Amino acid sequence: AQCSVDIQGNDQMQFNTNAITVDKSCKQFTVNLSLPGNLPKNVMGHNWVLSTAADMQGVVTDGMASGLDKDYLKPDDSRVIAHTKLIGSGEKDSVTFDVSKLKEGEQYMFFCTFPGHSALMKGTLTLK
Amino acid sequence: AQCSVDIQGNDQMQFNTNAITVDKSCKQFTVNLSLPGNLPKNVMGHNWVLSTAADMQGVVTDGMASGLDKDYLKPDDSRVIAHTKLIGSGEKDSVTFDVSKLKEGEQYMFFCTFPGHSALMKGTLTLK
Ligand SMILES: [Cu+2]
Ligand SMILES: [Cu+2]
Repeated sequence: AQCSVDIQGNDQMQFNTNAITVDKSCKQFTVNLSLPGNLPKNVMGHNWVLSTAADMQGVVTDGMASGLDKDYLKPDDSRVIAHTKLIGSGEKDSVTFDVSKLKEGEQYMFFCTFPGHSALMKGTLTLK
Repeated sequence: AQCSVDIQGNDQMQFNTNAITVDKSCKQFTVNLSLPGNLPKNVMGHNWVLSTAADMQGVVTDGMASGLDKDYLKPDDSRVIAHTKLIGSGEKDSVTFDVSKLKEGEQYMFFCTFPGHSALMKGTLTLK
């Protein structure tokens, strides 16, 4: 779309895209996450989290450690540019962030921090 | 080991072996599963399930559909040759099955049926 993208996370532990291109003229950008599956949040919760590629590993590792009540994200984690909540089946959530937090030339990764899901639920985002 | 194998499943959704060999001379075979990790059963529970390569997908789909209370395995599923319980961090379980249930020149697969894990947590078993 233009300054929005719709993404789904499913019961097979995958996202329906692995690359998001943010257009340089967007003042803000929205990610709409919907979970069309059947499994509950405590076993297959998904969220969409954005960080630079170099920070992804620490966000996932510290996320895993904060637990389900913290939506597997370290509270006030400085490395996280934007994130949705951790949702379960049949739920939807959206996040809008300011594009000026991104800079051209940096590799960004989006991913799910529910334990083990980043193996498959990850993609690139780049401001072009 | 003689007619037995000790196998580990970890918080990164990996088993420590991806190929089990069963000797035809064995009357029985035992699989001893341990989880040395730290994540609980509802978020990273692992089990070890055996079926033919042909029935694995049906066992996985129906398993997913049975729910956490049924250890993500259909009750009395004819296709499951042997399986452990679904266990979490710090636990261990063993299954011993008769080698007469395996036929020479049939491909078998072992896998974890916890939602999302079988595409990564799987390996081959063969009768030699
Ligand atoms: Cu997820
Ligand atoms: Cu598992």
